[PDB]
Amino acid sequence: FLDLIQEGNLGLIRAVEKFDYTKGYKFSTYATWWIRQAITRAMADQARTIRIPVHMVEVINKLARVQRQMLQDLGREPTPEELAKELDMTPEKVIEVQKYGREPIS
DNA sequence: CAAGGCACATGACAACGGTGTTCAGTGCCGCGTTGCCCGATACCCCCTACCCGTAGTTGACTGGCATCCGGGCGCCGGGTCGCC
Repeated sequence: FLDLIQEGNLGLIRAVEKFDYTKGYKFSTYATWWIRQAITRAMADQARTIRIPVHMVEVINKLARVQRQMLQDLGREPTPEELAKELDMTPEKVIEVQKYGREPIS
């Protein structure tokens, strides 16, 4: 949590370096975008021991959330081809990404 | 009866007979050391579907997350507070 706070501070100094009053709004609408950017980058870059690249990271999170949506809607484990279709990828890429998203066990 | 004269054979005389030798040359016909001619395989070339790093996303959206117990003992040791 506290490292996330520091990374948000980093995004804040970045955003205020790139803010001007020309925008006809408050700070809270401009800075928050860059804070979100910095936190997302940190969570994608230094979260996993076996580091994944950013593109694969968003692949993992998209797969996880859409799979959770499938479970919520259908209430059953969807067929691999079904998940492949909602993702539009192939089943081979599906098993690949599923294996790439594990965590080390101590 | 003795001396001098002619036959046949005889001491050597070389040169053929015939065979097995000295060099020597060159092969004859068995064993070896390196010429082919290829054929494959390692090393250059171009680009391209994808991997990986970076840049933005304008209503606003301003303090988490705690912990929480049935040891239990026992001592050391020092710190803090009390005494005065």
